[PDB]
Amino acid sequence: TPKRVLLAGATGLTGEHLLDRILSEPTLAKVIAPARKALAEHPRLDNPVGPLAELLPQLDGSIDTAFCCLGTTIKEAGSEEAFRAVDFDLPLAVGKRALEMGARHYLVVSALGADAKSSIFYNRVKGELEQALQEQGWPQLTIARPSLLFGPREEFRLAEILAAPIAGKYHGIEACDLARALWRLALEEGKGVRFVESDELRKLGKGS
Amino acid sequence: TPKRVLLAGATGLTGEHLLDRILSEPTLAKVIAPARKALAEHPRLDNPVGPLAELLPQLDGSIDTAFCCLGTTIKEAGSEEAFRAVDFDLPLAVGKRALEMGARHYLVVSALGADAKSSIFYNRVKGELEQALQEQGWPQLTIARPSLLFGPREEFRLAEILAAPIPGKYHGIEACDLARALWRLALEEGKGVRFVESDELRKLGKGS
Repeated sequence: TPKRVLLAGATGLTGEHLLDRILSEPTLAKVIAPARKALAEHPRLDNPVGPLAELLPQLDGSIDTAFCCLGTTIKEAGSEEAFRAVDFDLPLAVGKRALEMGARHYLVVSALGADAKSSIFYNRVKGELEQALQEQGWPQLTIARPSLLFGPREEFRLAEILAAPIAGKYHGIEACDLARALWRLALEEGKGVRFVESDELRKLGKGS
Repeated sequence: TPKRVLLAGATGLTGEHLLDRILSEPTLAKVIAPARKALAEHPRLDNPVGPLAELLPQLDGSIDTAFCCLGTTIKEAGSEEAFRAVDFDLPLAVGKRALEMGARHYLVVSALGADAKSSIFYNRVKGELEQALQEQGWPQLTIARPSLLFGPREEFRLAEILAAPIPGKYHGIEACDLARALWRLALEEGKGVRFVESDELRKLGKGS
Protein backbone atom coordinates (compact mmCIF):
# COMPACT_ATOMS: atom_id res chain seq x y z
CA THR A 1 0.00 0.00 0.00
CA PRO A 2 1.01 3.61 -0.74
CA LYS A 3 1.60 5.66 2.43
CA ARG A 4 2.47 9.20 1.38
CA VAL A 5 0.92 10.19 -1.93
CA LEU A 6 1.39 13.07 -4.35
CA LEU A 7 -1.63 13.71 -6.58
CA ALA A 8 -1.54 16.02 -9.60
CA GLY A 9 -4.88 16.85 -11.25
CA ALA A 10 -7.08 16.50 -8.15
CA THR A 11 -9.68 18.93 -9.54
CA GLY A 12 -10.33 16.91 -12.71
CA LEU A 13 -13.12 14.35 -12.47
CA THR A 14 -10.81 11.31 -12.28
CA GLY A 15 -8.66 13.22 -9.77
CA GLU A 16 -11.66 14.00 -7.56
CA HIS A 17 -12.74 10.35 -7.45
CA LEU A 18 -9.16 9.23 -6.81
CA LEU A 19 -8.60 11.76 -4.01
CA ASP A 20 -11.81 10.75 -2.24
CA ARG A 21 -10.72 7.08 -2.50
CA ILE A 22 -7.17 7.82 -1.26
CA LEU A 23 -8.57 9.67 1.79
CA SER A 24 -10.85 6.74 2.65
CA GLU A 25 -7.97 4.24 2.90
CA PRO A 26 -7.18 3.46 6.55
CA THR A 27 -3.45 2.88 5.80
CA LEU A 28 -2.98 6.22 3.98
CA ALA A 29 -0.47 8.39 5.89
CA LYS A 30 -0.60 11.65 3.91
CA VAL A 31 -1.71 13.04 0.53
CA ILE A 32 -0.30 16.19 -1.01
CA ALA A 33 -2.64 17.58 -3.66
CA PRO A 34 -1.47 20.87 -5.17
CA ALA A 35 -4.44 22.33 -7.08
CA ARG A 36 -5.98 25.52 -8.54
CA LYS A 37 -8.86 25.32 -6.06
CA ALA A 38 -9.36 24.60 -2.36
CA LEU A 39 -10.32 21.02 -1.62
CA ALA A 40 -12.26 20.10 1.53
CA GLU A 41 -10.02 19.91 4.59
CA HIS A 42 -8.84 16.57 5.97
CA PRO A 43 -6.18 15.97 8.65
CA ARG A 44 -4.15 13.83 6.21
CA LEU A 45 -4.47 16.25 3.27
CA ASP A 46 -1.94 18.94 2.37
CA ASN A 47 -3.58 21.09 -0.30
CA PRO A 48 -1.60 24.13 -1.44
CA VAL A 49 -3.72 26.27 -3.79
CA GLY A 50 -2.29 27.94 -6.91
CA PRO A 51 -0.67 27.13 -10.27
CA LEU A 52 0.98 23.68 -10.24
CA ALA A 53 4.30 24.67 -11.87
CA GLU A 54 4.97 27.32 -9.19
CA LEU A 55 3.70 25.08 -6.35
CA LEU A 56 5.95 22.07 -7.11
CA PRO A 57 9.16 23.64 -5.71
CA GLN A 58 7.27 24.74 -2.56
CA LEU A 59 6.25 21.19 -1.59
CA ASP A 60 7.61 19.98 1.72
CA GLY A 61 7.30 16.40 2.93
CA SER A 62 8.12 12.92 1.72
CA ILE A 63 6.30 10.87 -0.95
CA ASP A 64 6.44 7.19 -1.87
CA THR A 65 3.75 7.14 -4.56
CA ALA A 66 2.67 9.76 -7.12
CA PHE A 67 -0.34 9.96 -9.46
CA CYS A 68 -0.74 12.21 -12.47
CA CYS A 69 -4.30 12.72 -13.74
CA LEU A 70 -3.57 15.70 -16.04
CA GLY A 71 -4.62 15.91 -19.67
CA THR A 72 -6.13 18.47 -22.03
CA THR A 73 -6.76 18.87 -25.78
CA ILE A 74 -5.44 21.29 -28.43
CA LYS A 75 -8.89 22.87 -28.69
CA GLU A 76 -9.28 23.46 -24.93
CA ALA A 77 -5.66 24.60 -24.53
CA GLY A 78 -5.73 26.89 -27.57
CA SER A 79 -2.49 25.78 -29.22
CA GLU A 80 -0.17 22.82 -29.68
CA GLU A 81 2.28 24.63 -27.37
CA ALA A 82 -0.30 25.08 -24.58
CA PHE A 83 -1.33 21.45 -24.97
CA ARG A 84 2.30 20.28 -24.68
CA ALA A 85 2.69 22.34 -21.51
CA VAL A 86 -0.17 20.42 -19.79
CA ASP A 87 0.23 16.94 -21.29
CA PHE A 88 4.04 16.75 -21.49
CA ASP A 89 5.84 19.40 -19.43
CA LEU A 90 3.75 19.24 -16.27
CA PRO A 91 3.54 15.45 -15.89
CA LEU A 92 7.31 15.36 -16.38
CA ALA A 93 7.84 18.12 -13.78
CA VAL A 94 5.57 16.33 -11.30
CA GLY A 95 7.60 13.14 -11.80
CA LYS A 96 10.94 14.89 -11.36
CA ARG A 97 9.78 16.57 -8.16
CA ALA A 98 8.18 13.37 -6.79
CA LEU A 99 11.53 11.57 -7.15
CA GLU A 100 13.24 14.41 -5.23
CA MET A 101 10.67 13.91 -2.46
CA GLY A 102 11.56 10.20 -2.28
CA ALA A 103 8.95 8.61 -4.53
CA ARG A 104 9.43 5.02 -5.75
CA HIS A 105 6.29 4.57 -7.90
CA TYR A 106 4.71 6.96 -10.42
CA LEU A 107 1.32 6.21 -11.98
CA VAL A 108 0.48 8.37 -14.97
CA VAL A 109 -2.62 8.67 -17.13
CA SER A 110 -1.51 8.46 -20.74
CA ALA A 111 -3.86 7.21 -23.50
CA LEU A 112 -4.65 4.32 -25.79
CA GLY A 113 -2.33 4.49 -28.83
CA ALA A 114 0.33 6.68 -27.21
CA ASP A 115 3.36 6.41 -29.52
CA ALA A 116 6.19 8.87 -30.08
CA LYS A 117 6.39 7.80 -33.74
CA SER A 118 2.68 8.35 -34.43
CA SER A 119 1.57 10.82 -37.13
CA ILE A 120 -1.27 11.72 -34.77
CA PHE A 121 -0.22 14.77 -32.74
CA TYR A 122 -2.09 13.84 -29.55
CA ASN A 123 -0.76 10.25 -29.59
CA ARG A 124 2.74 11.46 -30.44
CA VAL A 125 2.94 13.83 -27.46
CA LYS A 126 1.62 11.13 -25.13
CA GLY A 127 4.26 8.72 -26.43
CA GLU A 128 6.99 11.35 -26.04
CA LEU A 129 5.93 11.76 -22.41
CA GLU A 130 6.03 7.99 -21.85
CA GLN A 131 9.58 7.81 -23.22
CA ALA A 132 10.71 10.83 -21.19
CA LEU A 133 9.28 9.30 -17.99
CA GLN A 134 11.30 6.15 -18.63
CA GLU A 135 14.49 8.25 -18.47
CA GLN A 136 13.78 9.78 -15.05
CA GLY A 137 14.99 6.78 -12.98
CA TRP A 138 11.70 5.41 -11.60
CA PRO A 139 12.06 2.20 -9.60
CA GLN A 140 8.46 1.55 -10.67
CA LEU A 141 6.45 3.28 -13.37
CA THR A 142 2.86 2.43 -14.28
CA ILE A 143 1.41 4.04 -17.39
CA ALA A 144 -2.36 3.78 -17.81
CA ARG A 145 -3.62 3.95 -21.39
CA PRO A 146 -7.41 4.42 -21.14
CA SER A 147 -9.55 4.59 -24.26
CA LEU A 148 -9.38 7.86 -26.18
CA LEU A 149 -13.16 7.95 -26.57
CA PHE A 150 -16.09 6.85 -24.45
CA GLY A 151 -19.88 7.11 -24.37
CA PRO A 152 -22.50 5.14 -26.33
CA ARG A 153 -21.29 6.60 -29.65
CA GLU A 154 -17.65 7.22 -28.62
CA GLU A 155 -18.62 10.89 -28.57
CA PHE A 156 -16.74 11.92 -25.41
CA ARG A 157 -12.99 12.40 -25.18
CA LEU A 158 -10.79 11.01 -22.41
CA ALA A 159 -9.51 14.51 -21.59
CA GLU A 160 -13.02 15.47 -20.38
CA ILE A 161 -12.44 13.36 -17.25
CA LEU A 162 -8.96 14.76 -16.82
CA ALA A 163 -8.09 18.47 -17.16
CA ALA A 164 -10.34 19.44 -20.10
CA PRO A 165 -13.98 19.12 -19.05
CA ILE A 166 -16.64 20.64 -21.28
CA ALA A 167 -19.86 21.21 -19.26
CA GLY A 168 -22.14 13.99 -17.42
CA LYS A 169 -23.57 10.54 -16.60
CA TYR A 170 -20.99 8.45 -18.51
CA HIS A 171 -18.30 10.86 -17.34
CA GLY A 172 -18.83 9.96 -13.68
CA ILE A 173 -18.80 6.24 -14.46
CA GLU A 174 -15.59 6.50 -16.50
CA ALA A 175 -13.86 8.68 -13.88
CA CYS A 176 -14.95 6.39 -11.08
CA ASP A 177 -13.66 3.31 -12.94
CA LEU A 178 -10.36 4.91 -13.94
CA ALA A 179 -9.70 6.17 -10.41
CA ARG A 180 -10.37 2.69 -8.99
CA ALA A 181 -8.00 1.15 -11.54
CA LEU A 182 -5.25 3.65 -10.66
CA TRP A 183 -5.47 2.94 -6.93
CA ARG A 184 -5.49 -0.84 -7.52
CA LEU A 185 -2.41 -0.50 -9.72
CA ALA A 186 -0.68 1.42 -6.92
CA LEU A 187 -1.06 -1.65 -4.67
CA GLU A 188 0.92 -3.84 -7.04
CA GLU A 189 4.55 -4.04 -5.98
CA GLY A 190 6.99 -4.26 -8.86
CA LYS A 191 10.14 -3.01 -10.51
CA GLY A 192 10.30 -1.44 -13.96
CA VAL A 193 7.69 -0.20 -16.40
CA ARG A 194 4.12 -1.43 -16.96
CA PHE A 195 1.71 -0.20 -19.63
CA VAL A 196 -1.90 -0.94 -18.67
CA GLU A 197 -4.23 -0.99 -21.65
CA SER A 198 -7.93 -0.13 -21.82
CA ASP A 199 -9.29 -3.70 -21.35
CA GLU A 200 -7.02 -4.20 -18.32
CA LEU A 201 -8.15 -0.89 -16.85
CA ARG A 202 -11.79 -1.92 -17.41
CA LYS A 203 -11.27 -5.16 -15.48
CA LEU A 204 -9.45 -3.36 -12.66
CA GLY A 205 -11.87 -0.44 -12.59
CA LYS A 206 -15.21 -2.23 -13.00
CA GLY A 207 -14.46 -5.74 -11.79
CA SER A 208 -14.53 -7.11 -8.25
CA THR B 1 -22.37 -14.22 -8.35
CA PRO B 2 -25.92 -13.11 -9.18
CA LYS B 3 -26.84 -14.46 -12.63
CA ARG B 4 -30.24 -13.06 -13.54
CA VAL B 5 -30.88 -9.66 -11.99
CA LEU B 6 -33.92 -7.45 -11.58
CA LEU B 7 -33.03 -3.79 -11.13
CA ALA B 8 -35.55 -1.16 -10.10
CA GLY B 9 -34.41 2.44 -10.41
CA ALA B 10 -32.03 2.32 -13.39
CA THR B 11 -32.82 5.99 -14.16
CA GLY B 12 -31.55 7.17 -10.74
CA LEU B 13 -27.82 7.79 -10.45
CA THR B 14 -27.07 4.81 -8.16
CA GLY B 15 -29.08 2.52 -10.46
CA GLU B 16 -27.25 3.93 -13.50
CA HIS B 17 -23.84 3.12 -12.03
CA LEU B 18 -25.07 -0.26 -10.78
CA LEU B 19 -26.53 -1.21 -14.18
CA ASP B 20 -23.34 -0.25 -16.04
CA ARG B 21 -21.32 -2.26 -13.56
CA ILE B 22 -23.62 -5.36 -13.65
CA LEU B 23 -23.47 -5.39 -17.47
CA SER B 24 -19.66 -5.48 -17.38
CA GLU B 25 -19.55 -8.57 -15.10
CA PRO B 26 -18.49 -11.57 -17.20
CA THR B 27 -20.76 -13.92 -15.16
CA LEU B 28 -23.96 -11.89 -15.55
CA ALA B 29 -26.54 -13.89 -17.52
CA LYS B 30 -29.35 -11.32 -17.77
CA VAL B 31 -30.61 -8.05 -16.28
CA ILE B 32 -34.22 -6.90 -16.35
CA ALA B 33 -34.48 -3.16 -15.80
CA PRO B 34 -38.04 -1.85 -15.97
CA ALA B 35 -37.64 1.91 -16.26
CA ARG B 36 -39.44 5.20 -16.80
CA LYS B 37 -37.20 5.88 -19.82
CA ALA B 38 -35.56 3.84 -22.58
CA LEU B 39 -32.02 2.74 -21.70
CA ALA B 40 -29.07 2.02 -24.00
CA GLU B 41 -29.44 -1.39 -25.65
CA HIS B 42 -27.37 -4.39 -24.55
CA PRO B 43 -27.63 -8.11 -25.50
CA ARG B 44 -28.13 -9.10 -21.82
CA LEU B 45 -30.53 -6.24 -20.99
CA ASP B 46 -34.32 -6.56 -20.97
CA ASN B 47 -35.68 -3.01 -20.63
CA PRO B 48 -39.48 -2.63 -20.51
CA VAL B 49 -40.39 1.04 -20.43
CA GLY B 50 -43.30 2.70 -18.59
CA PRO B 51 -44.67 3.23 -15.06
CA LEU B 52 -43.12 0.66 -12.75
CA ALA B 53 -46.45 -0.51 -11.33
CA GLU B 54 -47.72 -1.19 -14.90
CA LEU B 55 -44.54 -3.07 -15.87
CA LEU B 56 -44.10 -5.43 -12.91
CA PRO B 57 -46.90 -7.95 -13.61
CA GLN B 58 -45.83 -8.06 -17.27
CA LEU B 59 -42.19 -9.01 -16.67
CA ASP B 60 -41.26 -12.38 -18.09
CA GLY B 61 -38.28 -14.51 -17.23
CA SER B 62 -36.46 -15.79 -14.17
CA ILE B 63 -34.57 -13.77 -11.55
CA ASP B 64 -32.21 -14.81 -8.74
CA THR B 65 -31.24 -11.39 -7.36
CA ALA B 66 -33.15 -8.11 -7.17
CA PHE B 67 -32.02 -4.56 -6.37
CA CYS B 68 -34.21 -1.59 -5.50
CA CYS B 69 -32.69 1.88 -5.83
CA LEU B 70 -35.83 4.04 -5.56
CA GLY B 71 -36.31 7.07 -3.36
CA THR B 72 -37.78 10.55 -3.15
CA THR B 73 -38.48 13.18 -0.49
CA ILE B 74 -41.76 14.23 1.10
CA LYS B 75 -41.38 17.70 -0.37
CA GLU B 76 -40.48 16.51 -3.87
CA ALA B 77 -43.31 13.97 -3.92
CA GLY B 78 -45.70 16.69 -2.72
CA SER B 79 -47.95 14.44 -0.62
CA GLU B 80 -47.79 11.58 1.85
CA GLU B 81 -49.43 9.27 -0.74
CA ALA B 82 -46.96 10.16 -3.53
CA PHE B 83 -44.04 9.68 -1.14
CA ARG B 84 -45.35 6.33 0.07
CA ALA B 85 -45.77 5.25 -3.57
CA VAL B 86 -42.04 5.63 -4.32
CA ASP B 87 -40.60 4.80 -0.90
CA PHE B 88 -42.96 2.04 0.25
CA ASP B 89 -45.44 0.76 -2.35
CA LEU B 90 -43.07 0.28 -5.26
CA PRO B 91 -40.17 -1.32 -3.35
CA LEU B 92 -42.69 -3.72 -1.79
CA ALA B 93 -44.25 -4.55 -5.19
CA VAL B 94 -40.81 -5.10 -6.72
CA GLY B 95 -39.98 -7.57 -3.96
CA LYS B 96 -43.29 -9.39 -4.27
CA ARG B 97 -42.87 -9.77 -8.04
CA ALA B 98 -39.17 -10.72 -7.78
CA LEU B 99 -40.09 -13.64 -5.49
CA GLU B 100 -42.71 -14.82 -8.03
CA MET B 101 -39.96 -14.81 -10.68
CA GLY B 102 -37.76 -17.08 -8.53
CA ALA B 103 -35.58 -14.56 -6.71
CA ARG B 104 -33.62 -15.61 -3.60
CA HIS B 105 -31.93 -12.33 -2.55
CA TYR B 106 -33.35 -8.79 -2.47
CA LEU B 107 -31.11 -5.78 -1.83
CA VAL B 108 -32.92 -2.55 -0.99
CA VAL B 109 -31.77 1.01 -0.45
CA SER B 110 -33.43 2.22 2.72
CA ALA B 111 -32.03 5.03 4.91
CA LEU B 112 -30.18 5.70 8.15
CA GLY B 113 -32.68 5.87 11.02
CA ALA B 114 -35.46 3.87 9.37
CA ASP B 115 -37.80 2.81 12.19
CA ALA B 116 -41.50 1.91 11.93
CA LYS B 117 -41.97 3.34 15.46
CA SER B 118 -40.37 6.74 14.70
CA SER B 119 -42.35 9.97 14.98
CA ILE B 120 -40.46 11.29 11.94
CA PHE B 121 -42.71 10.45 8.98
CA TYR B 122 -39.80 9.74 6.63
CA ASN B 123 -38.19 7.37 9.14
CA ARG B 124 -41.52 5.68 9.87
CA VAL B 125 -42.34 4.90 6.22
CA LYS B 126 -38.83 3.57 5.60
CA GLY B 127 -39.06 1.34 8.70
CA GLU B 128 -42.53 0.14 7.71
CA LEU B 129 -41.07 -0.89 4.34
CA GLU B 130 -38.27 -2.78 6.08
CA GLN B 131 -40.72 -4.65 8.30
CA ALA B 132 -43.05 -5.48 5.40
CA LEU B 133 -40.13 -6.83 3.36
CA GLN B 134 -39.33 -9.21 6.21
CA GLU B 135 -42.83 -10.70 5.84
CA GLN B 136 -42.51 -11.58 2.14
CA GLY B 137 -40.49 -14.81 2.59
CA TRP B 138 -37.01 -13.76 1.38
CA PRO B 139 -34.36 -16.45 1.79
CA GLN B 140 -31.94 -13.52 1.91
CA LEU B 141 -32.71 -9.83 2.40
CA THR B 142 -30.10 -7.07 2.55
CA ILE B 143 -31.17 -3.58 3.56
CA ALA B 144 -28.71 -0.74 3.00
CA ARG B 145 -29.10 2.31 5.21
CA PRO B 146 -27.03 5.15 3.74
CA SER B 147 -26.62 8.50 5.44
CA LEU B 148 -29.30 11.07 4.67
CA LEU B 149 -26.74 13.70 3.63
CA PHE B 150 -23.43 13.36 1.83
CA GLY B 151 -20.69 15.46 0.27
CA PRO B 152 -17.83 17.66 1.49
CA ARG B 153 -20.21 19.78 3.61
CA GLU B 154 -23.00 17.17 3.98
CA GLU B 155 -24.98 19.37 1.55
CA PHE B 156 -26.70 16.75 -0.67
CA ARG B 157 -29.72 14.57 0.15
CA LEU B 158 -29.53 10.82 -0.38
CA ALA B 159 -32.66 10.92 -2.59
CA GLU B 160 -30.73 12.89 -5.25
CA ILE B 161 -28.83 9.70 -6.16
CA LEU B 162 -31.92 7.49 -6.14
CA ALA B 163 -34.73 7.07 -8.68
CA ALA B 164 -37.99 9.04 -8.55
CA PRO B 165 -40.59 9.98 -11.19
CA ILE B 166 -39.39 13.63 -11.19
CA PRO B 167 -26.75 15.66 -10.11
CA GLY B 168 -23.18 16.95 -9.86
CA LYS B 169 -19.68 15.51 -9.50
CA TYR B 170 -20.15 14.61 -5.82
CA HIS B 171 -23.42 12.83 -6.63
CA GLY B 172 -21.41 10.67 -9.04
CA ILE B 173 -18.84 9.77 -6.38
CA GLU B 174 -21.57 8.77 -3.91
CA ALA B 175 -23.64 6.85 -6.49
CA CYS B 176 -20.58 5.02 -7.72
CA ASP B 177 -19.68 3.98 -4.19
CA LEU B 178 -23.22 2.94 -3.19
CA ALA B 179 -23.50 0.88 -6.38
CA ARG B 180 -20.19 -0.86 -5.60
CA ALA B 181 -21.40 -1.63 -2.07
CA LEU B 182 -24.69 -3.05 -3.35
CA TRP B 183 -22.97 -5.37 -5.82
CA ARG B 184 -20.45 -6.54 -3.20
CA LEU B 185 -23.33 -7.28 -0.81
CA ALA B 186 -25.00 -9.32 -3.58
CA LEU B 187 -21.92 -11.61 -3.67
CA GLU B 188 -22.47 -12.62 -0.04
CA GLU B 189 -23.80 -16.11 0.51
CA GLY B 190 -26.18 -16.28 3.45
CA LYS B 191 -29.69 -16.68 4.76
CA GLY B 192 -31.79 -14.16 6.63
CA VAL B 193 -31.81 -10.40 7.05
CA ARG B 194 -28.83 -8.04 7.10
CA PHE B 195 -28.94 -4.31 7.77
CA VAL B 196 -25.90 -2.47 6.41
CA GLU B 197 -25.29 0.89 8.05
CA SER B 198 -23.60 3.98 6.64
CA ASP B 199 -20.06 3.26 7.96
CA GLU B 200 -20.20 -0.28 6.58
CA LEU B 201 -21.51 0.94 3.22
CA ARG B 202 -18.66 3.47 3.02
CA LYS B 203 -16.10 0.76 3.67
CA LEU B 204 -17.65 -1.63 1.12
CA GLY B 205 -18.22 1.10 -1.45
CA LYS B 206 -14.77 2.62 -1.29
CA GLY B 207 -12.84 -0.62 -0.87
CA SER B 208 -14.73 -3.18 -2.98
